[PDB]
Amino acid sequence: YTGSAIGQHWMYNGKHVLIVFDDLSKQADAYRAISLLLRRPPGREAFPGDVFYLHSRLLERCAKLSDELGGGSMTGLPIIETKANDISAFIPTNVISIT
Amino acid sequence: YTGSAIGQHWMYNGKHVLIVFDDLSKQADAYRAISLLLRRPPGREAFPG
Amino acid sequence: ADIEGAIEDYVSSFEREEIGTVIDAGDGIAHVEGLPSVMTQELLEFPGGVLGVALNLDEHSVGAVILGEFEKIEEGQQVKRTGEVLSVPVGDAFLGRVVNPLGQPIDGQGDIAAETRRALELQAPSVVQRQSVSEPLQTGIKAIDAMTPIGRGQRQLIIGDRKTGKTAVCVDTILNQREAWLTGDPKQQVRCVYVAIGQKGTTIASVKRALEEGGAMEYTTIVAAPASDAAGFKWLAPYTGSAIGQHWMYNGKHVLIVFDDLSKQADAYRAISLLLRRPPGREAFPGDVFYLHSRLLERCAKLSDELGGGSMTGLPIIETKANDISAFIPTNVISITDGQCFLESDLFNQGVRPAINVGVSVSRVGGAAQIKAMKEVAGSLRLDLSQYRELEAFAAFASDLDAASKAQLDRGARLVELLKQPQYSPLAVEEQVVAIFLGTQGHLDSVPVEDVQRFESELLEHVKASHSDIFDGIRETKKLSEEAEEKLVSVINEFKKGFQASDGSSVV
Amino acid sequence: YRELEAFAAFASDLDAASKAQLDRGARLVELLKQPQYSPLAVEEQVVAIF
Amino acid sequence: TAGRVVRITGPVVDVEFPRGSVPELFNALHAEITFGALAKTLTLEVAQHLGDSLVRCISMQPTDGLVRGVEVTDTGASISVPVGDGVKGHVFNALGDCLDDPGYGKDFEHWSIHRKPPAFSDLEPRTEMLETGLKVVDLLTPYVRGGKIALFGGAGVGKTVLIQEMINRIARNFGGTSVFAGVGERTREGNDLWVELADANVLKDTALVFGQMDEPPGTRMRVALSALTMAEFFRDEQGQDVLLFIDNIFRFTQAGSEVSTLLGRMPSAVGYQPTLADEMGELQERITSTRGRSITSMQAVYVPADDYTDPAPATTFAHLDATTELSRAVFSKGIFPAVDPLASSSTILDPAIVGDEHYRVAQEVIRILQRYKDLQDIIAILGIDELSEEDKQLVNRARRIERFLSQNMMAAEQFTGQPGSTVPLKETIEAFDKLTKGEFDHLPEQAFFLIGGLDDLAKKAESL
Amino acid sequence: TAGRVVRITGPVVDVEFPRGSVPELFNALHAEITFGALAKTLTLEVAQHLGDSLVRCISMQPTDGLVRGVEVTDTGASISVPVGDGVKGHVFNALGDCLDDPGYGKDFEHWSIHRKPPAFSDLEPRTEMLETGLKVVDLLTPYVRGGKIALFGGAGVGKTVLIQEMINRIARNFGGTSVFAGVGERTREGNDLWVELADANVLKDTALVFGQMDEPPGTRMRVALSALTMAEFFRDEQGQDVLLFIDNIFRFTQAGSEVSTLLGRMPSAVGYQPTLADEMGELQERITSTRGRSITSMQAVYVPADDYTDPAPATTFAHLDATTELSRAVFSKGIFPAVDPLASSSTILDPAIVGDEHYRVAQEVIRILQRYKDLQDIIAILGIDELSEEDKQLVNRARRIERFLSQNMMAAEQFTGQPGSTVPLKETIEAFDKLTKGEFDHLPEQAFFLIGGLDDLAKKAESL
Amino acid sequence: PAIVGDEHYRVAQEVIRILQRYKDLQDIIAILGIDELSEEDKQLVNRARRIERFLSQNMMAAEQFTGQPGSTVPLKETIEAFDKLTKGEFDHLPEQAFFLIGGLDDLAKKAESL
Amino acid sequence: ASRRRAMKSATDNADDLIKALTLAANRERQAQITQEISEIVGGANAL
Ligand SMILES: Nc1ncnc2c1ncn2[C@@H]1O[C@H](COP(=O)(O)OP(=O)(O)OP(=O)(O)O)[C@@H](O)[C@H]1O
Ligand SMILES: [Mg+2]
Repeated sequence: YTGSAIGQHWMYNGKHVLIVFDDLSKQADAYRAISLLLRRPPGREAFPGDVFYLHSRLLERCAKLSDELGGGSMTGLPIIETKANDISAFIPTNVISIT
Repeated sequence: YTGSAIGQHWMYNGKHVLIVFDDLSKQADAYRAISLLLRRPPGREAFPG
Repeated sequence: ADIEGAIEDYVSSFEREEIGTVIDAGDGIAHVEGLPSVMTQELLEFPGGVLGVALNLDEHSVGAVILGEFEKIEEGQQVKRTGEVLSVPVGDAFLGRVVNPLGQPIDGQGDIAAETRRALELQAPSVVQRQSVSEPLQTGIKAIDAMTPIGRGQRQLIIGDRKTGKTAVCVDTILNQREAWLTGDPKQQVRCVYVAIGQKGTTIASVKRALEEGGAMEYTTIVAAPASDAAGFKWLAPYTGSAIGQHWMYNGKHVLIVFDDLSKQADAYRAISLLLRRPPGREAFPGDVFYLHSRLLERCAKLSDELGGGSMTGLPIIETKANDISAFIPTNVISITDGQCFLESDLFNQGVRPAINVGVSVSRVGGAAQIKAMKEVAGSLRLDLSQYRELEAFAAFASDLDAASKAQLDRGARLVELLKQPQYSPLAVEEQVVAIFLGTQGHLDSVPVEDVQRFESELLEHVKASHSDIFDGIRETKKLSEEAEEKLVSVINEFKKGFQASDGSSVV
Repeated sequence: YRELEAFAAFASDLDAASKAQLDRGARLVELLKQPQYSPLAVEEQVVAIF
Repeated sequence: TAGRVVRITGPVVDVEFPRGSVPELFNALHAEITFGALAKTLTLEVAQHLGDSLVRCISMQPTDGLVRGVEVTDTGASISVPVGDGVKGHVFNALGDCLDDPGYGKDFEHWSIHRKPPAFSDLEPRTEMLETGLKVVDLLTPYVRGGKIALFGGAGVGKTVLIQEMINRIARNFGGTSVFAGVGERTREGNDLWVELADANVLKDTALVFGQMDEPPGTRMRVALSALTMAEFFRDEQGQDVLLFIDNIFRFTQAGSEVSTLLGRMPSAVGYQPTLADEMGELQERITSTRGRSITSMQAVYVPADDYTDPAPATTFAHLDATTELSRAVFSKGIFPAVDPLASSSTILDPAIVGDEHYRVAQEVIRILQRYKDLQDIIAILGIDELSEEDKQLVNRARRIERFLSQNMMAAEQFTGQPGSTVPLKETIEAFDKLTKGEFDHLPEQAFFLIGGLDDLAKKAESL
Repeated sequence: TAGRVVRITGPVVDVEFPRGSVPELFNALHAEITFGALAKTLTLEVAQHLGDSLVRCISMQPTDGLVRGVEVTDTGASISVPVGDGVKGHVFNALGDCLDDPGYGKDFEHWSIHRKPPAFSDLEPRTEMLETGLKVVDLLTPYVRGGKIALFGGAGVGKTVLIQEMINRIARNFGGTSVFAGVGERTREGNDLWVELADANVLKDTALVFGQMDEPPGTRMRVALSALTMAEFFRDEQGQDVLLFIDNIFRFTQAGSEVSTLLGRMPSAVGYQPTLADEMGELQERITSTRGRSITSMQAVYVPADDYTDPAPATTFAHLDATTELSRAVFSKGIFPAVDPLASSSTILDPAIVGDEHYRVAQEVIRILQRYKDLQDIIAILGIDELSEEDKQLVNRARRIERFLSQNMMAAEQFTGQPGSTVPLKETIEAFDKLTKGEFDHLPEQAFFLIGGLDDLAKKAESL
Repeated sequence: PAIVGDEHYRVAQEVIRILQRYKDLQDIIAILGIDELSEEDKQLVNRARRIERFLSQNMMAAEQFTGQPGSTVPLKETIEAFDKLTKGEFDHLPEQAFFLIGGLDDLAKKAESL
Repeated sequence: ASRRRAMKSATDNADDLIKALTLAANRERQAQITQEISEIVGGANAL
């Protein structure tokens, strides 16, 4: 989120940005840890229902602004670390559906 | 249960009834929802005991 | 200002006798208000002669697991604290007796003259106090003694699904110690403790009858905690058995502790913990179930010569479900133990009895637990069996195999038949040495597979009746001497002529 | 080319068209192979894929 | 001094008493439901003391109609059931009230359904075979006279049919007293059993106790104990040889699960109650047979989700001498009565008890069946024609053995039309010995399906 | 100002302090168990602040015999372990108490086991090889200076001998030291390792830190951090390269999970603690190279259910830079160090880090050994004579290459008396280039066993 | 059949039968391939693969990805084409002719192309 | 020769199937553990 903020400040100023996230599965694990420590009931693969939101909220802000807003852009290369080529896991599928 | 009561009224008057429940799986889901909303701790598969 | 000081004074105010009152009681747990000086795992006593263990100590109350006769506990009952943490009597008087986890005899015979009392939670021998496991503990099973040897001081898990032969293996191990016991030599005698957790009473009686018919009961103590007993007894039973064993271990004696089964130990502890509102983990077990089993098993050791040189061998038994050795309790006890005898129902039905799955079964003590004769005779057994299990796919197409591969397959089949063994018939180590010598040296090559099990049994008997010089030499020297080997080969070839194969062929 | 190579790993023989496809695909694979920390300008990539 | 209902939650009722009159655990309390349509006297069983003079009880009848603050009186003694020779030939519920003749046992000797098991000093293992007449049971799962027997099964694999057959085979000529305990089974099967026993004049020697699944968890918990109390009276106070059929014992533990969470217990694995093993152990150890006093018990054990690794079946397995394990895989292949010959076991299937011939034949049958089970994977894809000649012969023999283990049972007549059949133990041993040596490899496999004996085998072979 | 125990539930102990004296997180508190049989000084590690001045602590020693209201004294610092050259040659537990000489090291410098890893600007920016001198390790699986090496194996594959070899090599070639963090160490295996190192005379070069299995989960969790604190002292104060064994780091994860369950934290995916990745990172990131001095770690990793996707191994393997798998098959052939050339792997075996010649030679060796392993199935069944001439040539070459990967390890000097050989990387590369080119295929296979380079190869060939 | 007609229903159910039988043979195809199947099953698998690939179509929304213009097959033509496929009238054409073709005339054109 | 090729291909396919099924079984094992723990801790949280 701080990376996306640093990028977005440039984006709304008309600058073109590239955001790399190595790796968003480790954000999902950290958020799972925080949620479980806050005692939010887990869901699939012990993740909270918010996990999808967590990534979408992040990767939606990577956008090609219209010329009304300066024409800037923020390209996002989220990195996901699958386990044994299991592209059908929860977080890989979520990010595929977001990206 | 309402269907069973309507059927039982005829059953106890000497008449033959046929009851279809379509689906009891959706009754189990509704009972699970009711029990969780009432905050009964669930059992296996989140269903009530 | 004065609030904190007065509060502290009142707290400090809280030789007079301490008596609490039961406030809650349900499902084997009783909460006792009062008893400010109660200590964790203290033995509380409730009015009807009942006993409990103070296991949770909150500021409000003390949650105590009740050791039987739970239904006699009521709200408002007066609870008295015995100033002693859980302790059990120990002495030589426990041999031949069946006791409950508190050391009270349940066989119906007279009282037990206790030499001393040992606390259930004493420290296990530290790193400095132990010594390398180097003395064999002959189980009498050819598979275990040849492939996964158990050295006294070891922790050999017996793990497998139900009705696979685990209790058979452990009871055979107990029975095999009779020859050692009759020596009268404390350096050879192996005392035994068979801890029964959750087994039905008639099963415990059957095990006792098996030990008595075999004569082992005169050096074996059974710490029975049948399923009829509360979860407290099923939880304490391994510790009572371990304490009885430890008293002998620290006095220079060697002990063989059999837990049947630790899975029910863990189940009872889980029930107690859940009823005490302790947070659950995987499979609803408390976070300290691994700690429970490790604390139990690490008492098994071999004390240094400074501490008398005594040893305690643990043969824990685990009932895996669907052969899932990756379940939580199997994983914990596989991590804890020094070796694993994996018994599988697939092998048991195939006629490999006892069903030790060679290859996956392992002993980390290894050859250090075998006498030199067994070490040299059984060295080639493992490689031959592995080669056979690789070649088994080719049994149908033997004509197309290399002569070496066909010889390997034929040797492996006869070795597999050799490792079979009938129940309650353990073999002395010399008999095992001669038997494995038959196979590994090729003396079974000429015998049909379906007759190998007979060819062994007769041949050994013949030797035992006519050329016991070989058995005596192996036993006394612990190694198969060259002249003894030549004499054994001559006896083998002489016997071959007189042996009549079931199929009518000639074995020479 | 991926499935064609998988098939050719055990097929006894294939038409000259199949062999030509396999030869082209192997070369495309060896071409897209690229060393690390060596990005190519877009025109260089155009020339390479050409 | 009387209580007061404070909190009602399904089958669990909390009752407040004056500080000096809190009832003991497992005492029976009587509340009253006054609503006309559901008016009744409601029997609560104290299950917990939870402080402040509040007890928590498990209702035996449905709590529908119960009102907060209704007076609850204390009986001073636990739930008691009638005992004696009088209860034979009659049907009772969990509470001991007679069904077919209300007010019958009101003046018999009454025993509390809660008692400690026999002392370990009184237990003697049983090693005497009980010849059933079923091929599979007699060969691979030989039952024990005076021991404990189980029919493990998934849902709808024929546990009730096989236990009714077992009643037909063991109880008809039994000189002792039978007790059938319907613990949360189907009421239609209970009525069929009742009428079948009445027709065969076995009812006069049998006392039936029903806690069928329409009843709430409390009755499904205490009906097993109620029937077992009559069984224990017959074992101890009369020395009669006793048969104790129970169907389905799992409904006991399951019932405890239903109230487990309402009682305040944290759930264990797979949602079962933490006290699963302890409760089941008490109940099961009460069923054992002391020396000189025999209870041949047979329990149908439901296996949830067809999963034999489920905690309830796994915990029950340790309590049994013989376990006929019925599997849906075998039932799907038409092989009635559904027994998995490999999973089932018996403690008397040793050469020292059943004999060398019997043991050899049974263990060769198990060997053949295990090899066939291993080969099924190969055959389903690579085809049988690519197996070894020995393996092909073994597969043929294994198919014939699997189909021969099927039997036309008396209770299954209405599933197959044909009448029941009985195979003597010697005939079973001989027939399976021949099958294992290949003396019937020339007959078609369908000739071995639902025949029950060598004469029937020959007749059906001729018919084919 | 001292605390007071208010709740004891197994290893967890809650302590109430005056409002102005509540200890901070991870502080080590001392309590007294005064019961004679169980007298002890409990060391509790503060895990949480519960408010109302209460702190929840994980007892590092069994809480049996602990009494409510007992005074708890705050040390003011986290669990502190002894450091310095004094820790060499002795065995400690997780709390810094010496086992083989109780009371020893209580006056050394004491370092908190909770230390942040090196600042970002202090880390090395390029991975550097660790020329350990072993042919197989240097060629096929080059270790990382400051990296973590998985060590797979078991009993009877020489894992302890390899550990002794690495201790000797780090002590002598690099002039460094070693720390053996026996997390979840079986007490028998701990004693065996202690006596083996004492006999091998390498104990003087290594500090042993045993967190035994029978100890509660707190010490099993903190023993790795204690050993790593000793290693950090050697790296940052004595200026010595350190090799930190962590056998088994799965047991570190498991102890963390157990502690998390005790504290009431909801389990993560497969039942592991939610902070699993955080804990593994805190442990592993401290194992790194800084200011030219580094801590290398060989960590035996248990992979539950052989599932490399499991959260525990999945988290551990994100930090491991190489893998060394000891095979029973290779050990049976006499090829000590018993490293499996093919199943082992390294993340430095890349032309960028290692030399291009090194990568080429290593890949040629891997190809030859892979081809030989593939042909082994044909050889073991049909015989060596069924192969083609090219196959026979490759089989001989692969036999010689795999046997040349053996080495006269320093750990063997105690037995055979032949000094251990340190083979330079360049010499190994050129030797295996020659072997793969066939320049040495005319020697007998026995010539390559346990020889340290080309000169010893020639000398042994002459001796044969 | 009361809604879509006898012919449409029959063709759809025959297609589903062929595809279900192909799915049943999936493990055998994975291990040993079509070679070990019986001749009836071999023919069925061939036309099942052709049916499955002919269910693919060049969607008009897919033009943004593959650049190929999209097709539209009237229901009568779909029914006729799949009846012919299930009857084997096209089992001589190569499998590739049926990818993303959308119709019978386009099928013939792509068959000519290959 | 054709049988050798076909059986090598079959062994490779069966090994790939074994790897895929082992991965699926590991996923199902982890999912079962997670689901069991979720049920247990849901029962615990509701007390
Ligand atoms: N070596 C053997 N040869 C033949 N039969 C054997 C052998 N070992 C055990 N059995 C038989 O196997 C059956 C199971 O034996 P046992 O009761 O010892 O196993 P278990 O796995 O410990 O069982 P449980 O889980 O019920 O305690 C019994 O019939 C026993 O007689
Ligand atoms: Mg047993």
